[PDB]
Amino acid sequence: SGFRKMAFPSGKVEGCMVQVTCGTTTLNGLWLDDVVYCPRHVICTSEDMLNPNYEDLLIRKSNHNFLVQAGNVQLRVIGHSMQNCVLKLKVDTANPKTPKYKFVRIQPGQTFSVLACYNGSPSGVYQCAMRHNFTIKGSFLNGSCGSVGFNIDYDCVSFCYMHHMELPTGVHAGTDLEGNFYGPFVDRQTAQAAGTDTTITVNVLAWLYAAVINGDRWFLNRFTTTLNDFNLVAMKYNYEPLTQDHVDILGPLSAQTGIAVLDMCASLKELLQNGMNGRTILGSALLEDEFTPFDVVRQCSGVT
Amino acid sequence: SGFRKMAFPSGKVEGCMVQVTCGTTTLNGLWLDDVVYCPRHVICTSEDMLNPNYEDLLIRKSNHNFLVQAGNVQLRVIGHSMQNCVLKLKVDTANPKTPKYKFVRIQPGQTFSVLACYNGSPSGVYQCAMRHNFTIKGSFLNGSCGSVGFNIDYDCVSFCYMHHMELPTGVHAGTDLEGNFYGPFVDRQTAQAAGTDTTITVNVLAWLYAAVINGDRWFLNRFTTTLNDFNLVAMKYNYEPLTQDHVDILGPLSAQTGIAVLDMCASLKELLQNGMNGRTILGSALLEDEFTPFDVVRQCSGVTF
Ligand SMILES: *[C@@](O)(C(=O)NCc1nccs1)C1(NC(=O)[C@@H](COC)NC(=O)[C@H](NC(=O)C2CCC(F)(F)CC2)C2CCCCC2)CCC1
Ligand SMILES: *[C@@](O)(C(=O)NCc1nccs1)C1(NC(=O)[C@@H](COC)NC(=O)[C@H](NC(=O)C2CCC(F)(F)CC2)C2CCCCC2)CCC1
Repeated sequence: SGFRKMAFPSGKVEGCMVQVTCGTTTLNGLWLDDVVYCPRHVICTSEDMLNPNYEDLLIRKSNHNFLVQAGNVQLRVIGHSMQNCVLKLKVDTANPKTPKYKFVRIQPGQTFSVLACYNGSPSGVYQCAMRHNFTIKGSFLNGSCGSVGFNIDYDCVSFCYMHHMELPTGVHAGTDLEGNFYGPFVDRQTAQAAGTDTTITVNVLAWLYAAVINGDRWFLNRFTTTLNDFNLVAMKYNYEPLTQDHVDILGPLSAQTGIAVLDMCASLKELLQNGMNGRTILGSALLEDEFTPFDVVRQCSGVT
Repeated sequence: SGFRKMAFPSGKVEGCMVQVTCGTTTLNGLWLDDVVYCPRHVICTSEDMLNPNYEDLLIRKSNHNFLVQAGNVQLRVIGHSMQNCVLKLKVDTANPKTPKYKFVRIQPGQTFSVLACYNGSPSGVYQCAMRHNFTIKGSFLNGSCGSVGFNIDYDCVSFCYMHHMELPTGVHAGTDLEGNFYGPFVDRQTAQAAGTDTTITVNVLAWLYAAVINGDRWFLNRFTTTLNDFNLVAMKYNYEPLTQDHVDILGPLSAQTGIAVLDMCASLKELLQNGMNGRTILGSALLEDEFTPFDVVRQCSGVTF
């Protein structure tokens, strides 16, 4: 038993991290088969990033201008192309450590592991959720752009995030691996700020099921509610509206515990209205919203 | 910026995890060069574990009784011996991806990354602190025994924990890699329970420094205190007594922020006596005590491996 925020083992992604350097700009890249994927702003000086025209800046670059290092070993770039906000550097050597992989665009509320990297080398690994304002609450310093977020399922690594930047509130923004930015953000030093954010209701409910499975059950009230009545309360606390699709993805947890989703909703409604009364749930004094239903299922069942 | 509970990259340890199966008992082992290290109770049936005679149970076993699998490749056992609660299985093939490593015994308050594993396959990675009652608060299911905890210290993987068991309050117990159990615990189904625990004061202070480094300032005050006056308050809240050694290891964080340790102690005193003002610190509504001072330094400076 026990419930912890748990990252995927990072070794499969570690084997793909490289350093990419253009003049005075160094960042991280992702080496899969014979392509290195990295943020396109590697071709910018810091002054270029104030107002870049990427098409023009990339005309000005040759393959030689890209120094790609896998460890201390140089990989020769033999082509370069841009896809939205990502650069794809073709190299002369296919990564022998390439895992089976997919590129996926994730949805608000979904979680993933971040392997935070500097100069192509890993610092550490942690879980993040895509927030509804399309930011994540990570831990990133200068030089971390190009670090990736991912999920692993049995053999397959699904890459879903590539880090780009930090907004002035200290939260983090980036793209999928096709180079499209989550949210209304751009890869330029120009004013942009995170929108308002909601609490991820379906995740809070998943975490309450995690608590029940691990024997933390004081908040269960054995009452029930309707979806409509729950959402009227939840809206007052800036919670995301709960839909029947959310009810369905909680299905495996409702199945395992025998507690109806709407019963858990009644317990959550009372926690919102009354607070926790100096008690904790799974060691927390706030209602945690960065565990998905699948995170709970798979941690509680020991997958892979 | 940002501050997260951050595990070490796990790939160096992943390449060392194997499955060890003896009859009806399967768990995880650690394959370094030509030796696999695993909990000795792999040689026990669940019935044996009620009252095991480990020296007798070991001598009854042959090399053939151990099936060791590294992914899909079987590793033939060519010798076996026992050190405390750890079994060492000599194998015919050396692990070609053995990291530079050390077996270290950690002290209460120190943290490590746990690579949770089942059937020799890693499931996830997360940080744990060794509590003062010598348990850890992890996430472990049946089959997780033999999962290891570790730190990376420059160029060296320092293995410090091998998981054994869960106590009835849901906390977790295990050994170092020499097979000695942290705490007064034994590898047998006999009655044992976690003792009283304290909050790890030096880690709370480190985390408050992490918060200042990341731009929090609301809990800072103009006051300072002494070690003895702080400990009078800490005692009332079941905090570990702050020692001068603790003050010393907080030196680098005090240096970076310019805030003296006993100034930060006066902030912590006010937080304990008056609460957290309905506010969160680094996303927590409680005072977090599972970040060491070096955990703060390594995360805030971007140390890589
Ligand atoms: C890289 O982008 C990087 O490390 N990004 C991720 C970071 N996470 C936390 C801090 S940085 C590189 N950039 C930098 O290290 C950094 C300093 O470069 C000398 N520059 C930036 O991060 C820029 N960011 C911004 O200007 C912010 C300002 C506030 C905002 F809201 F407007 C958003 C942008 C660049 C980020 C990428 C787009 C252009 C500006 C490491 C070399 C690149
Ligand atoms: C292995 O020990 C293991 O997985 N241990 C770690 C666990 N963490 C959370 C749950 S288990 C193996 N054992 C089991 O999976 C498990 C079921 O085996 C059929 N057996 C045990 O965990 C035993 N534990 C106990 O009897 C408890 C009871 C309460 C306590 F406080 F007394 C402590 C021991 C064994 C643990 C190791 C020592 C002997 C008993 C996977 C096959 C081995």
